[PDB]
Amino acid sequence: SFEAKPSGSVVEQECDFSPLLSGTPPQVYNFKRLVFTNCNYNLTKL
Amino acid sequence: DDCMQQICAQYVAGYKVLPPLMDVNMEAAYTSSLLGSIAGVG
Repeated sequence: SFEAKPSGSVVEQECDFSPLLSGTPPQVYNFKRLVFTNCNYNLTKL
Repeated sequence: DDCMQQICAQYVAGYKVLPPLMDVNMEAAYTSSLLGSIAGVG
């Protein structure tokens, strides 16, 4: 028998950046680092 | 067509069902002719 070729596969699989843009930024000596792991990141927003 | 809208043998592929090779209407015609003949034969 002839079977249709597979196509259009459907595949099924948000760290907030608000503290960086909000509040008083600390001085260069008091630089504040935020750790983000395994989270969606938007470069365009920054 | 109904199965696509939802037998499933063609989609499974596995085994293909085969038609009897004799149409039901043709078989019915043979039986009706036999019914006529039996009255004459008896």
